[PDB]
Amino acid sequence: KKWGWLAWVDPAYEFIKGFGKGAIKEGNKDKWKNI
Repeated sequence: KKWGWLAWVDPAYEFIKGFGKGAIKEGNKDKWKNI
């Protein structure tokens, strides 16, 4: 179950989904409303 090899499969892909569409958007803006 070597993960080190899996990360070398496509880190950019997951990196793109990690934020920059709604994840981080709804995270940083979530404070702007404070509600």
